[PDB]
Amino acid sequence: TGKIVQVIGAVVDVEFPQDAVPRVYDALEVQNGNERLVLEVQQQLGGGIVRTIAMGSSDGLRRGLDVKDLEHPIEVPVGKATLGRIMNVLGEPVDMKGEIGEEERWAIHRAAPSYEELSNSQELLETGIKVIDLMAPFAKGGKVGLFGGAGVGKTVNMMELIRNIAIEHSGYSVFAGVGERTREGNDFYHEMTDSNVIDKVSLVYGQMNEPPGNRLRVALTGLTMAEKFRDEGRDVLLFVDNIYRYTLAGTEVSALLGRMPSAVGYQPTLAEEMGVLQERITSTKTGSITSVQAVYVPADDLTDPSPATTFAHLDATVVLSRQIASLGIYPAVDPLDSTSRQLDPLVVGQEHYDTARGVQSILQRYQELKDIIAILGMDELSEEDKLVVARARKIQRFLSQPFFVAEVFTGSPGKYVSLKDTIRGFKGIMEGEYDHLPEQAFYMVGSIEEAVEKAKKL
Amino acid sequence: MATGKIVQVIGAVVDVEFPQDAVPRVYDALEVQNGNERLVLEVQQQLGGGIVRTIAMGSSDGLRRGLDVKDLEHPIEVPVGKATLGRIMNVLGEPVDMKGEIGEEERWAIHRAAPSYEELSNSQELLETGIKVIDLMAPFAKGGKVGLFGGAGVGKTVNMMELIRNIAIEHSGYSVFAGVGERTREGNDFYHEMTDSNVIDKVSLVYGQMNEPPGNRLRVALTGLTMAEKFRDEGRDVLLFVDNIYRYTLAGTEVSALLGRMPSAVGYQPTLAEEMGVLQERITSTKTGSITSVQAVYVPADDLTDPSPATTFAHLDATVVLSRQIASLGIYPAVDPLDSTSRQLDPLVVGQEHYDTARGVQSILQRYQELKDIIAILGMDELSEEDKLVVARARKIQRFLSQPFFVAEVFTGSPGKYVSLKDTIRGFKGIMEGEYDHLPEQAFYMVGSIEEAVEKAKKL
Amino acid sequence: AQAEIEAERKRAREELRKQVAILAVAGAEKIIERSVDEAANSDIVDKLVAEL
Amino acid sequence: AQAEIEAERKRAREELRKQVAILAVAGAEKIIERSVDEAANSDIVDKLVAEL
Amino acid sequence: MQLNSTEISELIKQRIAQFNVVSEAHNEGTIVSVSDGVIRIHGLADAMQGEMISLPGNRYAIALNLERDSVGAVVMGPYADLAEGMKVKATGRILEVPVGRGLLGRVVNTLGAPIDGKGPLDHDGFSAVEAIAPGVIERQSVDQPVQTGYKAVDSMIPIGRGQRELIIGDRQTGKTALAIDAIINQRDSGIKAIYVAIGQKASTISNVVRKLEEHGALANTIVVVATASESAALQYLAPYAGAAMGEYFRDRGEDALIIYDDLSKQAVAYRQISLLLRRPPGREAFPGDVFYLHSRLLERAARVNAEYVEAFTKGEVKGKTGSLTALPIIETQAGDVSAFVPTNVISITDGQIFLETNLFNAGIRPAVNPGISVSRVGGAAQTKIMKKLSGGIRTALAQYRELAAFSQFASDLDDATRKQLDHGQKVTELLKQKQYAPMSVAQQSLVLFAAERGYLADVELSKIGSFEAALLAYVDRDHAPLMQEINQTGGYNDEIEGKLKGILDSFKATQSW
Amino acid sequence: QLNSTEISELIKQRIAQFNVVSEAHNEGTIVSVSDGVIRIHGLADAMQGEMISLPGNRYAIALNLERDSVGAVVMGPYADLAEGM
Amino acid sequence: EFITVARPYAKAAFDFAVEHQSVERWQDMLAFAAEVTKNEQMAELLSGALAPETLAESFIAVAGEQLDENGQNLIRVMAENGRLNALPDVLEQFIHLRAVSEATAEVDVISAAALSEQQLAKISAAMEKRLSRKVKLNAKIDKSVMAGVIIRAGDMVIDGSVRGRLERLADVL
Ligand SMILES: Nc1ncnc2c1ncn2[C@@H]1O[C@H](COP(=O)(O)OP(=O)(O)OP(=O)(O)O)[C@@H](O)[C@H]1O
Ligand SMILES: Nc1ncnc2c1ncn2[C@@H]1O[C@H](COP(=O)(O)OP(=O)(O)OP(=O)(O)O)[C@@H](O)[C@H]1O
Ligand SMILES: Nc1ncnc2c1ncn2[C@@H]1O[C@H](COP(=O)(O)OP(=O)(O)O)[C@@H](O)[C@H]1O
Ligand SMILES: [Mg+2]
Ligand SMILES: [Mg+2]
Ligand SMILES: [Mg+2]
Repeated sequence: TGKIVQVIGAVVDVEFPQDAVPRVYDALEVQNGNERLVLEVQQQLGGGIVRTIAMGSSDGLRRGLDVKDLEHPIEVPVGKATLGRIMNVLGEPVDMKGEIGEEERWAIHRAAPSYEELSNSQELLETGIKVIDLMAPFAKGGKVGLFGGAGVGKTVNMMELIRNIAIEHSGYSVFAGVGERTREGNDFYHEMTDSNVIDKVSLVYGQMNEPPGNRLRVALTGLTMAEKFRDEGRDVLLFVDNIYRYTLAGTEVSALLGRMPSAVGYQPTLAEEMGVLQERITSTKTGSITSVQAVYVPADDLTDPSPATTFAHLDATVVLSRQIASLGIYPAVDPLDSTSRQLDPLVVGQEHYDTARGVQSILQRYQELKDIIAILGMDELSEEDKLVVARARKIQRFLSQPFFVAEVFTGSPGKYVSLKDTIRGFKGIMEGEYDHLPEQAFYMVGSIEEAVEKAKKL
Repeated sequence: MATGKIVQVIGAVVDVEFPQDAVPRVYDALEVQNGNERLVLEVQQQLGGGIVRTIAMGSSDGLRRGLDVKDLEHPIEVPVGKATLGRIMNVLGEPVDMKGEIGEEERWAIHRAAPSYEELSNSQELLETGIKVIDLMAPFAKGGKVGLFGGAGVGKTVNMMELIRNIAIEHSGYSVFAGVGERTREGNDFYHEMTDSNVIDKVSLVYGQMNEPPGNRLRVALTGLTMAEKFRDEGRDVLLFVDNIYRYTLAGTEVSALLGRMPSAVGYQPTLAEEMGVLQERITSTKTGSITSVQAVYVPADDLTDPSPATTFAHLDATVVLSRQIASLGIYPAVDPLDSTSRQLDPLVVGQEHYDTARGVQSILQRYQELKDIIAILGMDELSEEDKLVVARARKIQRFLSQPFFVAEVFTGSPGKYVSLKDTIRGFKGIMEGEYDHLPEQAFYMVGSIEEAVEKAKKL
Repeated sequence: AQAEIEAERKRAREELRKQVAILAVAGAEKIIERSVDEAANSDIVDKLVAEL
Repeated sequence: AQAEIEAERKRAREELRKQVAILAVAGAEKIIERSVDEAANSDIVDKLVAEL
Repeated sequence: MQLNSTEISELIKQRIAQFNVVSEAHNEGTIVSVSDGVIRIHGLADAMQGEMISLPGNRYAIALNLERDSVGAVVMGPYADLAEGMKVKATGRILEVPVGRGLLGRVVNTLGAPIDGKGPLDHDGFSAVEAIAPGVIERQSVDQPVQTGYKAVDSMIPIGRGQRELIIGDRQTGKTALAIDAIINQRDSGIKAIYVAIGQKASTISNVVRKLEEHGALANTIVVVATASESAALQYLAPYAGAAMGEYFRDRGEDALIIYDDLSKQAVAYRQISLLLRRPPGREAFPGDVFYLHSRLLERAARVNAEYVEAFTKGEVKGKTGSLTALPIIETQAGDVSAFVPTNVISITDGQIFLETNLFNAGIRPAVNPGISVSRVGGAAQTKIMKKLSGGIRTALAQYRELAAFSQFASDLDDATRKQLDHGQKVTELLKQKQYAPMSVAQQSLVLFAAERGYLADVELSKIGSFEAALLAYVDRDHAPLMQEINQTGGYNDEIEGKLKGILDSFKATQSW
Repeated sequence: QLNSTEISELIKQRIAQFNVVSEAHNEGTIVSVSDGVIRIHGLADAMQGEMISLPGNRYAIALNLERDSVGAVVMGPYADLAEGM
Repeated sequence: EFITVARPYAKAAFDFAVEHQSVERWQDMLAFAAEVTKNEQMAELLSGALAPETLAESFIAVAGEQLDENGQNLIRVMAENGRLNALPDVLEQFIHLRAVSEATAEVDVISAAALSEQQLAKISAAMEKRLSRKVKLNAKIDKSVMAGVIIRAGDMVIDGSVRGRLERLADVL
């Protein structure tokens, strides 16, 4: 019924008879050589022209091809039939296994839950990781964001969180690969199959080789599976491999969609496109979603619009610094920028709250002294200022930790640290019990006892 | 009869199509019924055939494509002369004080050319303000133009209220106050202040508050000038106060994009220097009469680089720069001596006594600003004992330039002070020499005369 | 109480199931201007029991 | 606790109002379909043209 | 329980008796395009700018570009079901919202539909969302307090009834915390409250409402919501809808306090609308009129003189002056005040409170920077006791920070300087205060009196926190008649100074920190 | 799509007689006035930097020679000039 | 869409046709010009970037039913600005402006069943007093309105359909 009338990059315009024009977000279908290409409707122009984004490669499309109108949106399999499997943005199977035994398919475009449906929760969720649950602890059913530049550690951190949380948690999980590395999709899948945990995990992959329409809508395919498990009444873990790629694939198509550029050349719709995605990732009175998102920060600029908009969306935010990582302190968490809604005396209780604010106060004061030290050297400091520095440097080392997933880099074996041991260690350092140990004693040790054993051999 | 029709409404800008033989002139007024309310439009451009692009002097809300527009064959004309005094008017010269009709005998177009080169005068008679830093560092003259520059929250308004109190009550002549883009709260408080002090019968106020549509703020300053020019042409001496010159330029920026102009510079209209010059060049003192004016100038983010403040600096005669860097220390008036200046500060007016005293104070504060950089990192012991002494006497002079205003008692809680020029000069000489080397720094802060700084030292 | 309104709704269905009878005033007594003969004298109860 | 209960009771009544109105007009439509008349149709036309 | 199941039918059936057989007439258009929440319409020769246009279903659009041969309009809701050739009817209407006393304790969207699930609204009719403010002759000067309950703000940066006070700072610095504590503290002051949430995530608005309900504050408060999922038209209008509710109290002679959380999210929604309508981008890609957006919003917050109230109420209310107080919130990206939206809002308001990250990380919370914060109303907003004590505090504390910089490596301090370098640290320590713990006027005044009249000077600095807690506890058991006197009067006299001196002399002898 | 000096009476002339080149190249009419710039229809013999004489003994400099019109800048007061001069 | 750029050409042509008292002919000429614009071979030629005069004289070639003195000129003016695709819209505005000039209106009537001549009389006679123009009715009765009638003139609409009342009532929910 339709005819193609323009092809501009990822965007295809189709003309229809004016009595038959497709609705917004309808799927269309067209034969492109020896394969079938789906198009998603974005805008209705005048005169029965409709403007659409290709869910696949647009090369080899002619003008004048006949286009078929499917009467419905993009709909994907959902439920237990998706568990243990790798899926396309279109919900096609991408593992070599057979067809998916679907019973139901859901449209990927949905409304967020109503304000009446939302539920509060204050159950602190423990992690293995000294800095994270000290400085920026988080709850069951909350959202966490890992912010960082290129190569700072967003993925290794999320792989410890998967290891620690998603194996002591008992319910189902969803991992959405959004515009990331295909090698790391294959690596993750094999360690799930080797551990026989794969049968609890659904994987949607739209990695960075894929054309923009795949990278944009794969996020929504991932949520639509997680929303089925939540509405079934389960407690679900959602991992999103890089949320920034969703916004960037919007930027790539936005000019071809004919929208004037905004700000640093972003699409004008940036905050709405992000907001409508983000609001669906919520725990509800029927069931819960716990979410971890990696957030790439372009050119390390935390004031760029895309990071800046993401910060209001999330409950705990962990910021990774290139300047720390180049010290070789890992995880490269910045404790003066990382923060959580849960760092509150009522939920954590006072001993945790006081320890976190003490660490924050000492490390802030060390930043205030570093411009003195940089020119004059340390000898010019006061004898109390020297004690702040001598403590702050120990604290920065004790924030470091060996991860079990990092053994292939560091070699030394991974450590899991209790919240009781972390607050006890930092509270002991700030009380000065350990001011006789060297700085190297604290670097890469699991617990404060391990520091004193390292100190015996320096 | 009404002879044109509205053919677009986009924001504040309305396009009207007239017959091809009766097209309105540029700056003509036009009239339309916006439901019950009569609305005025001002013609900016003639374009295409018969179509004219116009700015609404009021809200566009409720306008339709198709409404009949009347062509008034004159620009906006405002009441002028004595009938204006004690009244508040809007940009169109309509009473907004509820007191009834203005009762004018004459009305003048707000658009008129500046005085010709042959008509200007150079009568730089020195004028005393009673403010230490202004009368020393940036002396006024009758008939000159004064600018109070600064970013948000630095004291332009309370400085202008102090200047209005001291000269404008003493002046014995009429005054115009233009509230360009002002806060409606402060315009009320000024009207009651002038009424309760019973000087309102000398002064006429034109108010164009922020909430008003961009057209009003664009033109309200010209209404104030046109009243001041009527009193000047009578041969009177008048004071003109402008609430904020920047807001006229900003209203130009708002409409300029809709008027189809391409952008310039920091997103300003291309015509910025022309629009500034055409307003400022009317505010001058001719051979028939003098206009003395004080203008506040908003400085965006305190960046004196920005094209709007940077352009106005050329049109003034005295320029006072209020700095947040000083204001952060609470030391009001917050006038920066190293940036404030006046055309009148030279020995042929001020005399050598005053000239030497001001150049002395500048040299000391300049030297201290370099010394202050050494101290902060190295400490003060690394100075010569002569540089230590200059750091002392400079840091005193910095505080002695402060003065409490009896328009600021509500903020301070303390009694305001007036100083003569004679006493001001003697005080700064005394800090530059030894007479007060022994007083603390805090003994100067918000004091008044030098003759009472000794008393605060005894109290301190 | 939730368990009371959950019971009371089951009781309320019968008043809703009754009062959907009275639809002639809605349709006919607006739109036909003068009042009407009951041409729907079976279809009225047909609507009632089929729809609720 | 008593504020929470009364509010849910008020919601249940407005819900029940949403239920009947939809199925009532959808029934009243069928009263037209089974009680419309050509003289009544002509009565509608002749009324409105007399007050247009 | 629900015998009304009978009676809702009688309510439903009488609606038919109200409904009306008239054929009306309307002007008509057809949708010619649909994209991103913007529609273009052909026809509508009689459409007006800012009119409500009604769409298939119960959905509406606002007419914004009246070009030749087409209208451009923005959809206030989910747009994706619209299609080309849909028939569109121009009403006569501008946008109006429900308004009244019955809004208190309800959560409503920007259109005013109740979203809390507490059933339908009780209201006192409808009022226009867009409206002109009271002119110069209709106002009265701001000279009454609205109490924050924060030691730093109520002493240093007093807010008066009818002021506009900008709360400004970076992310996660306590911007919202300050404003909801200002709401919480109005619970018994008689000042009604409005909280407008623009572009926040809906679970944050759950959490805030859950804190307002954990105190007595929610029954004093209206909550107006446009969450991050809702269309840009709904967010852009949400501040104006909140102001229209506050103006109902202001025109009656009652006081209202309105918080606009993230005015910068209102500007971002307005930029989305303007670029989708192809209006030329000005600086930083915002439209040029964005100043007129915020300035016409904020000049509605005003105190009106009694004459204006009598005229509005037609003599029902006489002798009472009504006030609306606005507390807008702006987020800066890196302390950079030079951005276009911050520079506009700083120009408009009657002052600002700067909250900043360096103080917050140092543990100075609330993180109020005394130097760059200012109130342009100042002492006229305070009670006389606070006015007397607090005037000295803020400018002294600013100079302490200059002095502390200049001193930082010098071994010898003269005792005026050495005294100054101590007093300022002890005042800096005194102004820290825990969240959700507001202090009454008499409690603030007593603690400030201890600092101004020197009674802190010998107490070691970490004990200053315990000193304050013990002093409030001591005075509440033993001297409550004076606390009642000061809280009710706000008065100050030689006997008040004498009684406070006697209390500090007695506390500091008899008690232990 | 937007109009480019496509105005009704100029079009009606070309309808009546297309070869309007029969009128002298020396002269023209103002068709727009804004901000000190005027657009002139005609002046087929105008040249870059030429002085164009306006009513009131005024001048403009011809700065854009475009395919349909001349853009000129007024060397004086402009606000009384009108289209059809 | 060509609706804005068709306006100037449409007005010029009508005023000229009035001063030459030849309005009927022109409307025929514009109709012919609008059909050659639709021919599939010419639609490629019109889209390619020929020089205006090489395009116009090739356009004039395919019409010999045009008043050359006045009608070739029109084509040459539009070609010099690339406008020839606006001809089908220039036609519709010429027809529209003509009907305003003749003070005459088309009116569309929709109903569940065909009307009587007496009803069509009362409808037309009312609308002429509503509009102060002559009216010419057309009736386009419909499958879906089950009773009543709709009247459309210009874009003003009067509704008495029962369909409209059923929804307009359900709106009171
Ligand atoms: N805890 C850690 N221990 C040892 N090495 C680490 C740790 N965290 C990160 N690194 C090193 O940082 C490098 C990159 O980290 P990672 O791959 O997680 O970054 P990333 O999130 O993929 O960044 P991007 O997505 O921008 O490429 C790896 O070499 C890893 O060894
Ligand atoms: N007076 C205070 N004392 C201690 N902690 C506080 C205080 N005020 C706020 N906080 C804490 O600061 C954190 C952020 O506060 P808030 O959410 O108000 O900041 P915000 O600037 O609104 O953040 P956002 O920019 O995300 O809106 C919260 O954890 C809150 O508990
Ligand atoms: N001379 C002064 N004395 C005391 N306080 C002042 C003085 N100048 C400014 N301030 C303080 O700064 C505030 C703002 O200054 P103001 O002039 O009102 O704003 P602006 O400079 O933007 O017009 C005043 O309300 C007051 O708090
Ligand atoms: Mg990665
Ligand atoms: Mg000011
Ligand atoms: Mg907040």
